[PDB]
Amino acid sequence: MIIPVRCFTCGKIVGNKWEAYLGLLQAEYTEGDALDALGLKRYCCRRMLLAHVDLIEKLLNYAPLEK
Amino acid sequence: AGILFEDIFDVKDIDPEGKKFDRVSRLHCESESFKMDLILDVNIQIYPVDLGDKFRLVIASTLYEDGTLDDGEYNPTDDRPSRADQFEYVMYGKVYRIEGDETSTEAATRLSAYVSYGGLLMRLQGDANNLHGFEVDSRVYLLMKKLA
Amino acid sequence: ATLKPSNKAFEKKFRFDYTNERALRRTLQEDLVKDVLSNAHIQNELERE
Amino acid sequence: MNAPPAFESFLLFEGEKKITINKDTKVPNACLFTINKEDHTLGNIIKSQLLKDPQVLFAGYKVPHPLEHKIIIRVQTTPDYSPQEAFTNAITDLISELSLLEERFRVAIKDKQEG
Amino acid sequence: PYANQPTVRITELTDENVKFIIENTDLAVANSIRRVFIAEVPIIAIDWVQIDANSSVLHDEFIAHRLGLIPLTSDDIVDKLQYSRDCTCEEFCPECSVEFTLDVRCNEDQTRHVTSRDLISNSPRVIPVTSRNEQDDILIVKLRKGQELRLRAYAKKGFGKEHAKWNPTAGVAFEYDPDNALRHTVYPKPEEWPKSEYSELDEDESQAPYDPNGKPERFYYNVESCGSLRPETIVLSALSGLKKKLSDLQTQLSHEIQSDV
Ligand SMILES: [Zn+2]
Ligand SMILES: [Zn+2]
Repeated sequence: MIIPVRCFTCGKIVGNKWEAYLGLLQAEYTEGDALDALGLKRYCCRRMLLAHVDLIEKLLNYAPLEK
Repeated sequence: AGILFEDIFDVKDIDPEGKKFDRVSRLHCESESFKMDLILDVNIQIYPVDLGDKFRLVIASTLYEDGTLDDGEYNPTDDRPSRADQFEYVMYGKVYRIEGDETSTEAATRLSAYVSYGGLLMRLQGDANNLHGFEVDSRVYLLMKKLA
Repeated sequence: ATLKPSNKAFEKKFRFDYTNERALRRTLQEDLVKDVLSNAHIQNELERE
Repeated sequence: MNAPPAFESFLLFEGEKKITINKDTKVPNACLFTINKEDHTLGNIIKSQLLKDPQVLFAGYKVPHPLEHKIIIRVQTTPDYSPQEAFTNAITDLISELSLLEERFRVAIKDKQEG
Repeated sequence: PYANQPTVRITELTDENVKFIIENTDLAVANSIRRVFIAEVPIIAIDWVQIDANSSVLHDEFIAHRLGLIPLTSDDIVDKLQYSRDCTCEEFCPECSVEFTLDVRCNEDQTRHVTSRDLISNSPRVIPVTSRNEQDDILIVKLRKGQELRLRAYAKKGFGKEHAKWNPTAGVAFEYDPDNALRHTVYPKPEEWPKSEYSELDEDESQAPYDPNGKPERFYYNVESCGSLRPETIVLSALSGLKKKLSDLQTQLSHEIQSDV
């Protein structure tokens, strides 16, 4: 759903990398260059950022229960 | 003082049938003082052996220079005089077969003693007059030393 | 061990040979060898067997 | 539904002897140190440090079961020595190792921070 | 019959990782040190949450778990704080915990990103790593216009053995014998394997020759910190923790010997 906080394998913080990763993709970076620029060297952290599906942005399109 | 065999074995071949294992190699050797063929398995990883080397093999029932049976136990905290210090390669095995050329009526002139050093096998075949102390189910050593 | 072997092998492997003093000497101790060679009752029992 | 609490791995449940010594009768001068709420972190170092002792004839450790959090260390020494004394010297030596390594690491850290 | 005399050589030291080499030590000691780096270095991590209001699309357990994984600065305070289990107080106190609070409401039309910057702590020494003045703030949850999230967390002192959130490392690259001299591994085709960064061999060579008299020495380490503890403080706390574990074990041992003596 939302970007995890730690990498499941090693434990590196990735929760603060999602927005930067998207900003780089919109900045015409390749997924590899972006993951390197963010400092994600292990392929486990690269897996975390490269395989994530941000569904929360679509769950926020539904009106809430309380206004 | 317990020694059951002692002779030099000029190495004549190593793994003639091809290298089957990695840290072990089969040596086909022959002596000069007694003319006894030998097929031995050694750990060439820690004790490398080259074609043409010459070593002294001393098959003994105990390592202690004085006649004294062993307990078959590993006790490295034993400072009594052991004959292993004067050698390089030392093995410990048991005789599991002694073949020969004995017939229904004639005795055995040629023998072939097989020993197993925890898997590393040796076949020492030659004249029976020199392999009289070899008996099956008997713990023995190797005491192999390479010389020039 | 007594099904496939031919008659010749069967006899050479199962008929106790009590006439070969040399073979008896090697396989059996002196007392046994002398008893087997001399006593005829033992030989007859072996043949019956 | 049956998940044991995570603190069970290190915290002793109650009235639990952190360490128990049982004299082994199979061979002389041998003992079994059953340590509770421990794992390979200490079992391995203690085994290694006992193996370094020339008066120790046997030194090994095991974890009887990964779900359980106990460890068994078997120690056999020469008759003039004792397994309890061996275990005590092994721990003292490991402590000295960690003290010295910590001191040298502080020194290295300072030297690197300055230049 | 006694201890060895290990040495240390730091080859790189930064705010993110520390790369060092330990020599004249046993493999068991080096492995235990790595295991302590991973599982037995105490740090401060949220371990108690009280959701007073949560209208977001993520349920309470999800928000709690996500807050738990947020690293908190634990450099010098973790040594002062005690374990909540050992503290003789009521629910909490400044000696055994650090209060946090969060109160966010999306009043605007744009999505509100609840980040670690919204975690207000009562102690200025314990704050989110992203909050220590680069790296962006950890994202806790996104909120829609009209949604609200209000909670009250408490951080505790713990180590990795209790939960992964109390693991201060983001990777401990432990290596030894870069050139396979001890032959602890057996490469079927040594030419097909790459060279370790700590390897000292010509490119024409694949692995060093076998050393029968060799013993594992010169262990290389690369302790990448998550942010809670400085990379060197992780090592110091690990060595001190392992020495304390051995000291307490020695106390129990002596008490057991004198039990029978
Ligand atoms: Zn990772
Ligand atoms: Zn308290």
